[PDB]
Parts: sequence; C-alpha cells; structure tokens
Amino acid sequence: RKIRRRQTRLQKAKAIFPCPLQKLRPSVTRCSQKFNLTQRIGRGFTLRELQGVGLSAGKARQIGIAVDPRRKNKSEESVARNVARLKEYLSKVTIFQAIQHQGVVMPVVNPKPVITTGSIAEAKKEVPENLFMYLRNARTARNRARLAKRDAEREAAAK
Amino acid sequence: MKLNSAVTASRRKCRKAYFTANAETRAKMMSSRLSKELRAEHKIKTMPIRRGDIVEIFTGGHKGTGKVVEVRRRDYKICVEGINQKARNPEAKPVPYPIHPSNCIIKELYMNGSRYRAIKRRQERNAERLARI
Amino acid sequence: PTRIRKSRKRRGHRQMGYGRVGGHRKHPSGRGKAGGLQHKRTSFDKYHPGYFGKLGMRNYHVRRNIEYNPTINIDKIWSLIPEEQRDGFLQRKSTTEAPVVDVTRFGFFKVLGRGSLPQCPIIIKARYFSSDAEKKLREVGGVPLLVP
Amino acid sequence: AGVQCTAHSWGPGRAVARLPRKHGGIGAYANFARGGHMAHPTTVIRRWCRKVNLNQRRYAVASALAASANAALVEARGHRIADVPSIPLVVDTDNVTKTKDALAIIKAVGVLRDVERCKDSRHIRAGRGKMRNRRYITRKGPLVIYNTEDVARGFRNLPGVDLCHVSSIRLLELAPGSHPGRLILWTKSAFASLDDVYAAKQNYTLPRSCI
RNA sequence: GAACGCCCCGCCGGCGGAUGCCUCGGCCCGGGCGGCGACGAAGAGCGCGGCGGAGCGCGAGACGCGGUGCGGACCCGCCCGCCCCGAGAAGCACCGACCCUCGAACGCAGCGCGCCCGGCGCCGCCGCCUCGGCGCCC
RNA sequence: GGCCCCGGGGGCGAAGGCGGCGCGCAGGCCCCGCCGGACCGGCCUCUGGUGCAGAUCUCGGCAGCAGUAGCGCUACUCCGCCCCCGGAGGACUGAGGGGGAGACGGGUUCCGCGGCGCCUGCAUCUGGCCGCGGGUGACUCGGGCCUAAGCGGCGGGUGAAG
RNA sequence: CGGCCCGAGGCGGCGGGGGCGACGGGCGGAACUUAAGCAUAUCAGUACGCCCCGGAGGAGAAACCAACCGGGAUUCCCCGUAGCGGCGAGCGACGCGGGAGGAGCCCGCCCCGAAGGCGCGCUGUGGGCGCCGCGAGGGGGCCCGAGGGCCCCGCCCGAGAGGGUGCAAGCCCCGUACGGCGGGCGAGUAGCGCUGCUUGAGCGUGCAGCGCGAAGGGAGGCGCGGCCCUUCCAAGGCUAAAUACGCCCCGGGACCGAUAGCGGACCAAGUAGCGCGAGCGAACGGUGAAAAGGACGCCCGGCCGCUCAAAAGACCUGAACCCGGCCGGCGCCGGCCCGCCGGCCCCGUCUCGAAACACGGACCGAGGAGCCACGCGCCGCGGCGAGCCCGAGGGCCCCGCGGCGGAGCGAGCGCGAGACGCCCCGGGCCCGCCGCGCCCCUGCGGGCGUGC
Ligand SMILES: [K+]
Ligand SMILES: [K+]
Ligand SMILES: [K+]
Ligand SMILES: [K+]
Ligand SMILES: [K+]
Ligand SMILES: [K+]
Ligand SMILES: [K+]
Ligand SMILES: [K+]
Ligand SMILES: [K+]
Ligand SMILES: [K+]
Ligand SMILES: [K+]
Ligand SMILES: [K+]
Ligand SMILES: [K+]
Ligand SMILES: [K+]
Ligand SMILES: [K+]
Ligand SMILES: [K+]
Ligand SMILES: [K+]
Ligand SMILES: [K+]
Ligand SMILES: [K+]
Ligand SMILES: [K+]
Ligand SMILES: [K+]
Ligand SMILES: [K+]
Ligand SMILES: [K+]
Ligand SMILES: [K+]
Ligand SMILES: [K+]
Ligand SMILES: [K+]
Ligand SMILES: [K+]
Ligand SMILES: [K+]
Ligand SMILES: [K+]
Ligand SMILES: [K+]
Ligand SMILES: [K+]
Ligand SMILES: [K+]
Ligand SMILES: [K+]
Ligand SMILES: [K+]
Ligand SMILES: [K+]
Ligand SMILES: [K+]
Ligand SMILES: [K+]
Ligand SMILES: [K+]
Ligand SMILES: [K+]
Ligand SMILES: [K+]
Ligand SMILES: [K+]
Ligand SMILES: [K+]
Ligand SMILES: [K+]
Ligand SMILES: [K+]
Ligand SMILES: [K+]
Ligand SMILES: [K+]
Ligand SMILES: [K+]
Ligand SMILES: [K+]
Ligand SMILES: [K+]
Ligand SMILES: [K+]
Ligand SMILES: [K+]
Ligand SMILES: [Mg+2]
Ligand SMILES: [Mg+2]
Ligand SMILES: [Mg+2]
Ligand SMILES: [Mg+2]
Ligand SMILES: [Mg+2]
Ligand SMILES: [Mg+2]
Ligand SMILES: [Mg+2]
Ligand SMILES: [Mg+2]
Ligand SMILES: [Mg+2]
Ligand SMILES: [Mg+2]
Ligand SMILES: [Mg+2]
Ligand SMILES: [Mg+2]
Ligand SMILES: [Mg+2]
Ligand SMILES: [Mg+2]
Ligand SMILES: [Mg+2]
Ligand SMILES: [Mg+2]
Ligand SMILES: [Mg+2]
Ligand SMILES: [Mg+2]
Ligand SMILES: [Mg+2]
Ligand SMILES: [Mg+2]
Repeated sequence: RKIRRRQTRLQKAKAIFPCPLQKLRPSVTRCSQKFNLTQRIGRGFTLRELQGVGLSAGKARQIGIAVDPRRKNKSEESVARNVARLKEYLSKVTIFQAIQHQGVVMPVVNPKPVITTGSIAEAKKEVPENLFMYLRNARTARNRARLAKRDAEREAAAK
Repeated sequence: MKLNSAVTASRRKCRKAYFTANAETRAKMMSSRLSKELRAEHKIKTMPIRRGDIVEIFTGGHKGTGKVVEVRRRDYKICVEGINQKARNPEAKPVPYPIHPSNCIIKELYMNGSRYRAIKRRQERNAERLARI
Repeated sequence: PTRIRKSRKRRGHRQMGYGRVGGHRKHPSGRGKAGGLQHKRTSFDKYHPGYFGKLGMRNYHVRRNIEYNPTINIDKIWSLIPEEQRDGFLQRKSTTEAPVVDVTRFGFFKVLGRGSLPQCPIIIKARYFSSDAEKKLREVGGVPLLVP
Repeated sequence: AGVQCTAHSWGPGRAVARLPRKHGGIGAYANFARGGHMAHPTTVIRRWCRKVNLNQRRYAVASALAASANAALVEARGHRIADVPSIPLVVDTDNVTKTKDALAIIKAVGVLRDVERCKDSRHIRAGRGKMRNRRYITRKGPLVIYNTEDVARGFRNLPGVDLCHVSSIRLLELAPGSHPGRLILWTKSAFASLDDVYAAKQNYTLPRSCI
C-alpha cells in the first residue's frame, strides 16, 4: 500500500507539473481548552480574509487557494494572521525548468515558549493582598447568593 | 542474479515449462553447436537440429558421426544413422539409439531458402548488438 | 518457543499435571465471572470490595476537555527555565529585572505548593493558585498573576 | 479442510467406536481419522513480526561494526585474513565496472582466498529444502561498503560478496548466522562519512566504552 | 519313538506394501483484472475423426472453413501428405464467418399440432393509423 | 541462518533394509559385513502440525479356527462319445400348466458364426458370459383427437417479497 | 357536425426479463449457546430465505460539533470510557488530537413568456503496460554402461536466478545481465398522544401504524413553564478521490510431500458407485540412460540360455504380522557353558482396596490428542530514565501524535501533600473526606487550631 500510494502521487505530480500537489490552506486554532494556544492547518480561507487582499472566490480558487465560504471568523486576530499568510503567498507565487514545491505549502510551526522579565513593584499592583481569598469569593459567588435569598425568605415568611 | 520480475525462478514452474512446451519452443530447445569451421564461415554459434545435418558425437557410449534420420521432439532426441542398439540376429533390422542434441556438434548443414534467410537475419541482429557494445 | 516449555516435559505421564482423581474437564466452575454472590463469595469478598451495587451521580455525557485540568508544583517552576540562564537569574536577583514564568504556555493551569523555592524573586502567571503556593511565593518575594 | 463431507456419530449399541461417520460407516472429522481435520489448525493470525526499540537496533548495529574491526574475531568468525595488511581495510578504488578489474583489486589487497573459499563451496543442500527454491548453498566472504563510487556493477557477480551503501547498514549482513565479525572492504568515502552518518542520527549519542 | 507344535544355528522361497528418495499437484501471501445476456447468456441434450470408447474441442461449413502477419521441417500407430529462394508440415497471435434441439426461451405443445401464405410471444416509452362515450361543449 | 584452512562426506557407492561388535545409568549413539543405487550431515544461533501399547481408536493387510460349518420344487440310464447334441428307454410339470401370448419395468438381454481369460458357488466342448457381424417396414393395430376425476390459465386481488 | 376530455385495437423504432460459493445496498429473521437452573438479557441486529446494482457500491457539501484566545461536506486509518444491564452474566458509542485524500454545485419558489428539444408544450418548454529480438566464455589424462566424478592447467563475467543433458556443469544446449517499438427559501409535512420494534442514548437513539396537525423554525446527552445567549435552515436533487473483494491470470513462500496437502498429483474426479428424491461420494503416483519389452537350442507349459551395469521382466527400494523347503534345538531375571538350581500372577484404568468371576485389549504396520490469538497478574532479563515510546503515515535505514508515568482524595460544589529515615518494620507529622474552639480582610470567604 505504501508503494501504491507513492506511485499514484508521482503520476499526479507529473500530470500537473509544475503545480504543487497541495492547495494553500489557512492557519487555525485547535478547538479545545486543552489545545488552545497552538495552531494547525484548516480547510479554507474566509471571504473576509480574501476581501482583505482583493481576490474573489473564483480568482483565488484558480490561482490555487482553498476557499471555505462556510467558515466565519471569531475575532480580528484570526483575520490578521490569515491575511498575512495570503499576502505572503501571493508574494511568493509565479504564473505562466520550473520548480515543483513538495509537501504541505507553508507548514505551520508552533514556537517553543521563551522567558521574559519584569518588575515586582508593577506586578504587585495588578493583584490584591490575598489572591486566594479573591479567587475563592469569585468561585463561590452564586451559591452564597442562593443561600442568602433562602435565609431572607425564612425570616420574611416567619415575619 | 536475475532482475526481471515476470520470469520465474521456481523449479516447479520451470520443469512444467520444459515439459508441455509448444512445438516452436521445443524446436528451439533442440539446438547444438556449429563446428569451428562453420562458426568462422557463418559467424553463428548455435543452430536448431534438422534432417540432413551431419553430426559428430562425444561424451557418450555411442560416439561417431552420421546423418540425422529422424527427430523425436516429444523426447527431445534425434535418431542418427549408423548408431544403434546392438542387435541379436545377424539378419534382424537396425534399431537406433536415440542421441540428445546437446551431445553433438553439427558438422555440415542442410541448406534451403528459409535456412539461409534465418541465418542472415540472426547475423544482422548480432551485428546490431556488436555495434551497440 | 515451543521447545523450552513446561508442557513438553510431560510426555509419557498420561494426565499432564491435571491429576487422576480430579482430571481435566470442560468448565468445572462455570464460565467467566459467574457465581460471585453464591459459590465464589469467599473470593469476591476477600479480594474485590465494592464490586456490587451503585455509587453516586451519573452524567449522560462527560466533556473530557472541559474536565481536563493539568497542574504543576512550585518545586518544578525553576526547571522550566532553560539551564543556561538560571545561574545568572540567581546571581543577579532583582526587583527590577525578575524572571517571568507563564505556565499555561507550558500547559498547566493551577499551581500547587509542594516543596520550596530558591531565595530569588519571581513572577508566576497561572489561571488559579492554591493557598500555600501563594504563601510560599509571597514569602520568597514573588508575585502571583492571573493570565487570560 | 476435513469439514466438507457429511458425518455424524452412530451412537452406542452397534458395537463400534463413537466417532462421526460418513454414510456407509467410514471414519471422519477426527484428528485420528484418515481425512479428518487437524486438532488445532494453523492460522495466519499468528504474530509473525516482533518489535525492537530504536536504541537497541542502533546499539546492535554499532556493536556489530565494533566487532568487525578486530583481527581476532574476524579470524575466529570464519574468514581468511592471513594475507591482509589491516582489518580496518580502507582502499581507494574510484569506479570499478568490470568483474576482471574488481577481482584484480581483491587480489592486489589480499582477499583472494576468502572469495575462492566461497566459490569452491557451492553444493546442493541436504534436505527437503531443494524442492522449495533453495537448492544451492554457498559460503560468505567479504562485504563491500561504498558511498559515492559506482562499484556494484563490478563486484556483484563475484561469489560470496555483498554490497551495502554506507548510509543504510544491515545487521543481517554484518552478523551472518548471528555471528558478529564480518570482513569488510571499505571505500575511502564510506569510511570517511561514517562519523557524518552518526551525526545525522538525531538526538542520539553512542554508548559508553568499557573495560 | 516318530510325527505335530515351538525357538532359531544358520541358508533360501512366498504373501504383503511399510520405510527411504523423488513430484507437470495442493495450500498461504501479494499484485492485476474486473471483461455475460432477446445481436439469444450460463447450463443441458444430441451429433461430428479414414480406421474412433472416455475426456478436450467443434456444430450438418461439425476432431473444423477463410483473411492478415509470424514460423520454417515434420505429421505419436497404420496410412496418406509435404519437401524446391517459397512451392510450406508442426506451432503462435489477432480478425471474418458457420453456429442442430431445449433453456430468461418467443405461434400452441414437447416430439405431436395449427392459423396464414409475408409470417404469427409478453410488458413498457415515444410517435402514428382507426375508433367508443346519455364526460364537458358546440 | 552460519561454519566445516587451497575449502565439509558421496557410483572407488548417499539415504533406507537385514544381521553383528563397541560406548553410555539411560533416552540413545557409533562402527563392520551383506542388500540398495542418489543424496547426506557434526558443532553454534533460530522455528514447530516434534517422540505411542492401549482411546468398543482410524485406514490397510492378515492368523488360528479349518480342508472345518456348509453345497423346497419325485429322476435319471445305455450307446454315439460333458450336466452339451442325437437315438432308444424311464419319469415329471398336469389347460388357475415348469404351455402359448400381452401391460408395466428392464434396455439389446434378440439372431448367426466363433470361443473359454471372467462369470456360470461341482464341471462344461453349455450359456442371459466374452469377440465379430447383423436385426424391429402400417390408410385399416396402438399413440396423435375427445372428454372423466383433476390440473393449469384469466382485466385483476392480496402479501415485505418469493 | 366538429373541438377538448377520458379510454380501446393495430403498426413502427427502441428498452426490460435470465446468469455468479466474494465485496456492496434493501427487507424478513432463528435456535443451539452463556447466565453453572430459567422467563428479561446474551448468542445476534449473526445463520438462513427473498429482492437489487456496479467495477466498486454506499455516503456526502450542516435544520453539524461545540462552549474554545473555537472548528467547518463524505469516506478510510491510528488513538480512548461516558453509559446500558434479574445494575447479574454480559454489553458499549463519540467529540477534541495525529494522518490518507480532497471539489464543488442546482431544481422548486420569483422575473421574461414559446425566445424551447416545435405532430410536443401556456395544467409552462426555453433564458435569468504490452509487443519484439540479440545474447560471452574448457580443455588434456585416468576410469565408468554413461564423466555433470578425480588430477592438472585456463577463459567469460552488466551474465555464478535457474531448467535440461546417460552421475554435483558459469564455460554442452535453453535461459540470465546490458535495449528497442508501440506510448423569496419544499404541508397531511415537522411535531404531539397511544401502541410495536430498535439503540450505549438513560421521563426516548432511530423507525413505523393510527388519531390530531402548525409558522418562522431546529439544536445545545434529565423532564415541565418563563426570560435570555450560542449556532444552523428539515420535509427536493447530482457528485471524483483516499476504502473493500471471490472466480481467472501473474509472481513469491523457514508451508504439505501420496492415509499428508483441496474430496480430486494417476490421457477420461464432482468421476465410478449408492439413494424415488432432496442429496451422498471413493480408491488408484514411481521399469530402464535407451523398449533395447525377452535370441538360439531341447522336450511336450517347462528347461537352457539371450538384451542390459543390473532383470529392474510388469516392474525403484521392498520392513512387520503370517507361512513353505533344508539344517540345529525343545517364557523373563540370576549363577554357572547350558540344562540344573533359586526368584517371578495380566498390563492399562477408576478405586479405601485388582491376578480378579470389574472394564478395554487376536496379531502387525502407518496415523493419532495443551498449539495459536487476545486480555489480566506476578517473576526474570535488555535499553533509556522524570521521563518514555519501529501509531497511522511520510522519505533490516531516516522522520513520526496521542498515550502511560509525573498527586491524591472527595457522591459532588471542589480542595490539594515535606519532618524526620543506608534498607525493612513501627512511631510522628502533612493532604482530602466528617465534625467542632478562636481571630479577621474582599465574608456561609480567609487564617490559626483541636478529634476518631
Ligand atoms: K498442574
Ligand atoms: K480434587
Ligand atoms: K460445567
Ligand atoms: K459452564
Ligand atoms: K459467562
Ligand atoms: K457475579
Ligand atoms: K441509588
Ligand atoms: K460438513
Ligand atoms: K468410542
Ligand atoms: K467408548
Ligand atoms: K482426504
Ligand atoms: K528507543
Ligand atoms: K538494526
Ligand atoms: K532425513
Ligand atoms: K512443520
Ligand atoms: K470353523
Ligand atoms: K459356441
Ligand atoms: K403489500
Ligand atoms: K432476528
Ligand atoms: K438462542
Ligand atoms: K432453556
Ligand atoms: K436459554
Ligand atoms: K431466555
Ligand atoms: K437485562
Ligand atoms: K434477548
Ligand atoms: K446472574
Ligand atoms: K492532503
Ligand atoms: K549434454
Ligand atoms: K396539510
Ligand atoms: K405524522
Ligand atoms: K440496547
Ligand atoms: K437507565
Ligand atoms: K388512533
Ligand atoms: K442544557
Ligand atoms: K440526546
Ligand atoms: K436533554
Ligand atoms: K481422499
Ligand atoms: K476405569
Ligand atoms: K467409574
Ligand atoms: K471406593
Ligand atoms: K490391575
Ligand atoms: K486397582
Ligand atoms: K474375584
Ligand atoms: K479369576
Ligand atoms: K482369570
Ligand atoms: K474397579
Ligand atoms: K460386567
Ligand atoms: K465403566
Ligand atoms: K478384562
Ligand atoms: K514501541
Ligand atoms: K464527601
Ligand atoms: Mg509423576
Ligand atoms: Mg478438579
Ligand atoms: Mg442460594
Ligand atoms: Mg460412530
Ligand atoms: Mg487432511
Ligand atoms: Mg469421443
Ligand atoms: Mg501431533
Ligand atoms: Mg498409556
Ligand atoms: Mg404326473
Ligand atoms: Mg441367444
Ligand atoms: Mg464353477
Ligand atoms: Mg382404428
Ligand atoms: Mg444455562
Ligand atoms: Mg447488541
Ligand atoms: Mg455512488
Ligand atoms: Mg436492545
Ligand atoms: Mg489424498
Ligand atoms: Mg520390486
Ligand atoms: Mg474384548
Ligand atoms: Mg505410529
């Protein structure tokens, strides 16, 4: 099976020379709270993103870009990241001894985290003195309100 | 070492190919050397055996030279003239001892139009090879 | 390998280690786990407390990544800093240049307080803290921060 | 196999043993009946492969190569090394395309008796194996490792010779019979790119030498 | 006592088909391919060779006919036939035809009969010819 | 899968078979003589459909028993010369026949010539056995037609379908 | 009497019907079995029966998932527990994440109105891999029935894969390596009530009958009513790829070797033979290098001898059980040279106990029964170690996510471990669950303590 699939993609690559095997796909954020800070490859680019750079759906499809008109952006940073990706790709494309790009086009890379610095004094004014008490009040806010209502109802009905 | 993958290296399949071969393949399988003199003249190393060829035999218990009287293609052997089983009577007929064509060198060839032409065909092909190499 | 096994050292012995009085029969106790309340009760009570019955609330579909919650101790915070800059941060302990560690970038949410920290100020940014984690950090001169 | 026929037990009361029988009375469907099934038929779901960790595989390759560089284990493995200059044997050959020139180099270095040992040992094996496409056995000689130099077309024909490109070395070729010390004829380029190969292995360090 | 029976101190014979060696066969894996039929399929019956029982093949043009190429001395017995710078045995590949009865099986039946001088089965779609209705109207 | 120091043993005789000595506590191993006529191993590492006295075991061959138990329908004899053919004698079936013919079933068993390998539970020169040739002719006999008891078909009806 | 409507007979052209031991789609649908009994459950939404395509088929461009600093039609591969249940035995999805592959669209509705495919249609057409061919290179001497054997001296090698040849052949012959041709958005509907089947779907996963029957509507894994938020648009349709597979052809194998391997290796096996029928179904491989397949003579089938290395003579070798002729003698262990003396019940099995009047076993040969897959526990060894890891896949080599371990406890809201110790055992103290003094800041919240 490994050999069969390699032969098939070799034939297709010859047929469509010098196009790449893959379309340009967007960079998107993984769905969970658990996979929250890293990116991956999506299905297509939004029409808002295409309106960023000029291209229409047909024109982008022709020059080799996956376009997904069912996706909607959730913020402005999504747009900025993907418009940078579109803009750079349109920079790096040529249109007609040519070179046929291999693999995924512009792979997504997730950088390792670096350490930063700062000042204790400016850090302190962001937090109260008893952070654990602060957090505990926020955590128990609703339950205490229900209990407070129940007590006030006790006294009210018992006059 | 073989490289070609449509050709078996399986003993069962090779032996079944040697038997049950068709007549043209069997005829090609029944070849023998040309002598040095005919090698010089025709520039060819081997020929399929035939009636009317004169053959010089070695490596066997029936050694001699004679003309090919019969071809037993089912057996892959040839009945030569003068080379017989030792008979019992003084009168009774001869009975040929069958010789296998690879135990012979052909000494003098039967010629006709087809023999001439196929030899010249083979020379021109060997020349193509010699020009390539 | 078949040639190093117990079963072949029993050739010429009739029964093969299974006994003459008892023997080897199909299923002399039943199949599977059956009998746990009747004739296997001694086994089930000796080795499996709380195998029978019911306990607690049930959820018809659990959200695995909602309920996911990784955690880090404060004795691990200084190993997320690469090895080639801790010596310097330790030598020049600064209120004006302090190491900032963000633990959600490394994939932890809450910070607990097992262990101890070196005598050096540090900001730690997480999404929730435990009481003695806060205590020990604010005791060494660090600051707890909440990160989005 | 064994279960296409129709057979059932006759029962007690007819003075015969109780196995299943074909219409007529012939025994069937027992491992002890002629024409019955196997007691436990063989099946292709047997686990045929085995797993080895990547460090362990690399360590086996490196220990086989370490063994290859001893004049004592190579002589005790079976090769003929009486007229060789060195056991780490590095020879610059450039390109060899004719078997006659490859034999010439092997003679000029001193590996001629190993190849003659291999050549004069071809025989027909002792058992059933000669009905199953394994009719002849030859002994094993030198292994040539090459990097940038066309040599396979000049060395392959020789009896008891094997070819290995230096970037992918085979443990089954380094330790034939599971015996480590193979005689290796090294090209200069292969012997000079060995360290580069181990540098190309990623997040890998060689194991510690010992006494 | 001999003889019968038994054991073998050895030498030969029977009956039987084990053991050893061999193998144009099985089994397993993988890769191809995925190509029937009212223009009559799959399958069945009967018949066909110079001397012809079985199996393969073929269909009253029957152990096969023609065309295009290749090939180049045989054709298992007895007979014929061919033989040669082309005159052509064995063999191979494509293409064109022939293609009895039954069978989705098609004039009815299954071996016997018709209606009419072409021929003559069922369903469906689209057209067309000829027609019915105290349906709606003229 | 390897090794078996100029590359392991073999028609100057392999595997197997039959007798005989030696070694080992033993499982077993090794050698010699005779047969046989083409393949076979000792040591290291790997693998398994890996060792039989028994299962009223399976398949095949086969002993004692043992030259043993056994071979309704009255009946043959003499000569030519066999239970076959001929002549002469003596009997039987006894017209609901051991007679002469059909229906069904069988399928060539029918006829002539020849024969004894098989069969003819004894024999055979006999034969429904074996070989080689042959053989059944319809306006008037039957089938084809008619309908019996029945069976099928019919715009359609029903059922997830058949 | 004509038109339109609804029908009838005939004629022409075109299409359908049957066939397959797989893969695929739609229906109907068991029981054995497990639960150590047996009704629910399980087996199994399987066997089997009926229908229907194709080279694949089915599915498919959200009336989707979710709860995020969010994804984005369908299929397939890797990976892993919510729940169901005489809460028993058992049963059991999926999203997120990593890969293979990647592709999108149009009818009704609305506008034009015959512009159309014009004998129709205004009850609405039309537009918006296979075929060829060449092909290198060894003699001389012994001996044999026969040189591929033994001795000694060589050649070819891009070819020492192999088959044949009278005995182990690179060089005796076919082949083998190296190359040429073809190439504006869907009504008896959605939903609801009652009932039957089905699902992990639990006060309903999906379907269906019957009764009722909408307008903005659907969904958010616990019901009802109200207010919000997030996210989609059912009741119409088409669509490549990645995926699965017998027959037949091709290649390979640590597989079987004639009672094995398919039932079937044998010029005539689903054959001969058996059954009214549905159906059942064997046994039988091997002369020799060459048929050279058996001269001449003598008796009246036999004897002599003939071919051949050899009868190997209807055929390779040719064991055992059992038997015939010639020769010798009249059970195991032990001593002695040898027929005396001493000892010795029939094994296997169940059983307290077998020589048993307990059962199996006339004899002989060949065959004949703890193997494999998955899951769980413990032990040993190898590699690396707060880490570890040949998923799938992509380029015996190289790159490669989960996952498991790293923190526990609590029904849950949740909270959350340092203090000692060569090792082991015990003591003490810390974390969670249950309880209770006391102090306080942001408060049924924080701190500090006491107890099983
Ligand atoms: K045991
Ligand atoms: K017991
Ligand atoms: K039981
Ligand atoms: K049981
Ligand atoms: K059970
Ligand atoms: K139980
Ligand atoms: K409860
Ligand atoms: K069966
Ligand atoms: K029995
Ligand atoms: K029994
Ligand atoms: K069988
Ligand atoms: K590893
Ligand atoms: K390795
Ligand atoms: K053997
Ligand atoms: K085996
Ligand atoms: K008797
Ligand atoms: K006669
Ligand atoms: K119906
Ligand atoms: K069912
Ligand atoms: K059942
Ligand atoms: K029951
Ligand atoms: K039951
Ligand atoms: K039940
Ligand atoms: K249940
Ligand atoms: K059930
Ligand atoms: K139970
Ligand atoms: K892709
Ligand atoms: K020859
Ligand atoms: K309606
Ligand atoms: K409804
Ligand atoms: K269920
Ligand atoms: K429930
Ligand atoms: K109703
Ligand atoms: K909800
Ligand atoms: K639900
Ligand atoms: K719900
Ligand atoms: K059989
Ligand atoms: K017993
Ligand atoms: K008993
Ligand atoms: K007892
Ligand atoms: K006993
Ligand atoms: K006993
Ligand atoms: K007794
Ligand atoms: K007794
Ligand atoms: K007795
Ligand atoms: K007993
Ligand atoms: K009894
Ligand atoms: K009993
Ligand atoms: K007994
Ligand atoms: K692993
Ligand atoms: K609790
Ligand atoms: Mg014991
Ligand atoms: Mg027991
Ligand atoms: Mg009880
Ligand atoms: Mg029986
Ligand atoms: Mg079998
Ligand atoms: Mg015939
Ligand atoms: Mg066995
Ligand atoms: Mg026993
Ligand atoms: Mg009378
Ligand atoms: Mg007669
Ligand atoms: Mg008789
Ligand atoms: Mg009449
Ligand atoms: Mg039960
Ligand atoms: Mg189920
Ligand atoms: Mg489809
Ligand atoms: Mg159910
Ligand atoms: Mg068989
Ligand atoms: Mg014999
Ligand atoms: Mg008995
Ligand atoms: Mg046996």
